[PDB]
Amino acid sequence: ADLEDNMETLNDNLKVIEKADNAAQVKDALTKMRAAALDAQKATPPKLEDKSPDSPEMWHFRHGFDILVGQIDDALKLANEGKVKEAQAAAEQLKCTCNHCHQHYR
Amino acid sequence: ADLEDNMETLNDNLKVIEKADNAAQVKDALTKMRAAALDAQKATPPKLEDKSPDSPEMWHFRHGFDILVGQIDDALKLANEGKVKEAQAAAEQLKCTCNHCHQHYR
Ligand code: HEC
Ligand code: HEC
Ligand SMILES: [Zn+2]
Ligand SMILES: [Zn+2]
Ligand SMILES: [Zn+2]
Ligand SMILES: [Zn+2]
Ligand SMILES: [Zn+2]
Repeated sequence: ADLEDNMETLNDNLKVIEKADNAAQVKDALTKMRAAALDAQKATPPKLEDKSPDSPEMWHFRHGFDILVGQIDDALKLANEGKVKEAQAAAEQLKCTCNHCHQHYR
Repeated sequence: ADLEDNMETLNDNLKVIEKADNAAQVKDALTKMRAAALDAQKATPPKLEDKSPDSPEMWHFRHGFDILVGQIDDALKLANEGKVKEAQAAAEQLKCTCNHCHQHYR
């Protein structure tokens, strides 16, 4: 999967969570988001001209996905506890993480 | 001013912008936010145990304020053009920057 595919996986599954009815649907979507975040963490932002892995902005790019994965894991803990409404609310807190990286690299 | 004061300056002036009527009110509030962001950039997050300036998470902390200042400057460009509704909307885009740093360090 490429960056576009991983982002649409994140995008579609965030919606699945919002519309979900049980913990299993939420857990399934969060698990898919988690893998897509770690896969996208291997890419580079197309508009960053310096793609060097050790550059500060590439550190920051990968770091943003570690933060996102941490928040996904927080939501998964709630989903695995059966707390559906709570997990859905935690998934909503992802969105500023998405929007922050987008503003900063797009 | 300390970190609490700078954050409440950011907090109060974001509200002033939302309720403003002309470019001058928006510009005045954004200018105050800008100075408070650069002042807060000198502090450290109270819950970060490693306060070393050269550590990655202290780099990230200061970097978040540079991003915020950049967005404030984008909003100021619109305010200085007289585009009040546009400037107010740009100020709204700050909020995920605020919430991102809060989630990550509080
Ligand atoms: C959090 C849950 C999300 C969600 C829902 C999305 N992202 Fe990202 N994203 C990043 C970059 C560099 C791009 C540009 C990619 C490119 O130019 O091809 C994107 C793009 C998107 C899209 C748009 C896809 C398109 O049709 O153009 C969407 C829908 C999307 N993302 C969803 C980088 C990042 C991150 C780096 C740290 C993080 C985190 C996210 N995105 C988070 C999310
Ligand atoms: C963007 C416009 C904002 C706004 C409106 C606020 N912040 Fe921050 N903030 C940061 C840290 C580390 C703290 C904890 C401070 C502490 O423990 O004393 C805060 C706290 C706040 C508050 C709460 C004040 C209180 O009564 O406890 C408020 C209202 C607030 N902030 C507003 C760190 C950062 C950032 C670092 C990169 C950025 C950016 C912001 N905050 C952005 C904003
Ligand atoms: Zn797409
Ligand atoms: Zn960066
Ligand atoms: Zn960051
Ligand atoms: Zn306060
Ligand atoms: Zn960090």
